[PDB]
Amino acid sequence: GSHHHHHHGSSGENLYFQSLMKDTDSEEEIREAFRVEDKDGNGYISAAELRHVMTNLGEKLTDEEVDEMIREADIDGDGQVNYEEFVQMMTAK
Ligand SMILES: [Ca+2]
Ligand SMILES: [Ca+2]
Repeated sequence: GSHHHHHHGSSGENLYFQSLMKDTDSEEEIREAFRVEDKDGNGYISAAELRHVMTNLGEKLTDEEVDEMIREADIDGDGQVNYEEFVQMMTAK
């Protein structure tokens, strides 16, 4: 009803990816979230931790999707998200 149209369609829907990098409550919440996601205090967000955020939102992606998602989302293609990159990834545009 309110949300549907799950068809791939011919539309690029590229702007969809930008939506993820957008939509934020408060800069403070993002900073705190990093700590919560950094349970190992490694100072880095891994797929496991990255999924925690997606799962919390109710979004469920496959194992292959996460790998490709992170790689495509990772600007430095380092396979890992850094603090400086994390903040920007959320504060992007
Ligand atoms: Ca961590
Ligand atoms: Ca990175």
